[PDB]
Parts: sequence; C-alpha cells; structure tokens
Amino acid sequence: SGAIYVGNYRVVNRHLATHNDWANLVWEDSSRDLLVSSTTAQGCDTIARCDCQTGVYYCSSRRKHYPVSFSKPSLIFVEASEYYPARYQSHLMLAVGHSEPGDCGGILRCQHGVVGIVSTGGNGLVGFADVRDLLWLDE
Ligand SMILES: NC(=O)[C@H]1CCCN(C(=O)[C@@H]2CCSc3ccccc32)C1
Ligand SMILES: [Zn+2]
Repeated sequence: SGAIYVGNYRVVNRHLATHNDWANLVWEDSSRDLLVSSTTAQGCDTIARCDCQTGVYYCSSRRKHYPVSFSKPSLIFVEASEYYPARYQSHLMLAVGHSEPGDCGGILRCQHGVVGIVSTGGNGLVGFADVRDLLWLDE
C-alpha cells in the first residue's frame, strides 16, 4: 500500500483505489495501473521532472529502502493476476530488487523528487509505474 500526495491530488495504484478514490476521480489509466483522485487537504510531495535511471524505493515487506538502477518507462508484458488479464502495461520501469504482494504503492525517489510507485514484482524484479510525465499534477 501507499500513495503520492501532491497539491490537491492523491496518486494510487489503480488496482488498490478505494470507493472514495473513484467518487473523487480526476484521471485513471488501466494500461498504466494508475488512478488520481482529488483531496480537500494540501499535499506536499515533489514530483521529479527528469530522466534519472537511479533512485531509492521503499519496500514495505522488508521495512527498508533500497537503491536501484531502473529501465526507462516502456511497454512491458505483465502476466494475468486477479486484477487484470495478461496485457502490456505502459510507462513501466523495471529494476532488480525485492517486491511481493503488499509492496505496491512504495515510492521510488531520485534527487529531484518522486519518480513513481511500485506496481509489479516477482522473480527478483520490481516494476514501478512512472509519474514524471504527468505535468498537470503540479498545476
Ligand atoms: N501492475 C499489475 O498488473 C500488478 C497487479 C497486482 C498483481 N501484480 C503483481 O505483480 C503482484 C504484486 C506486486 S509483487 C508480486 C510478486 C510476485 C508475483 C506477483 C506480484 C501485477
Ligand atoms: Zn531525477
């Protein structure tokens, strides 16, 4: 679990969105596993606007942060789960690292701010849904 709070927005994994996220929906994309809802309170997270390929992510199943090198956002084939059929997930970045069910929503950050959130795992890999292209989060 986990979300990004920026301005009057909350960014969560679409498969973990609550009834309240859907009732205050701003934007959602099943192909990215992202959903953004509006909030009454002001958020203070900073979103990176960069092309970093190194950063640090939070892994809740280890209560630890890990440094990682990650691939550029791309279309990656993801196996069927209870939330989605087998499909290509877009804007996904992979790194070698630990991630298991319950780790989605962990923030990946570089020196410029928030890069994305954990969205996939297994096999000694961890996948992050990129949010750096969502320039509207800052306006
Ligand atoms: N973005 C998606 O399509 C997600 C939806 C939830 C299920 N997905 C996983 O990757 C899960 C949880 C993250 S960790 C993990 C480790 C081993 C096997 C599977 C998983 C795919
Ligand atoms: Zn950066």
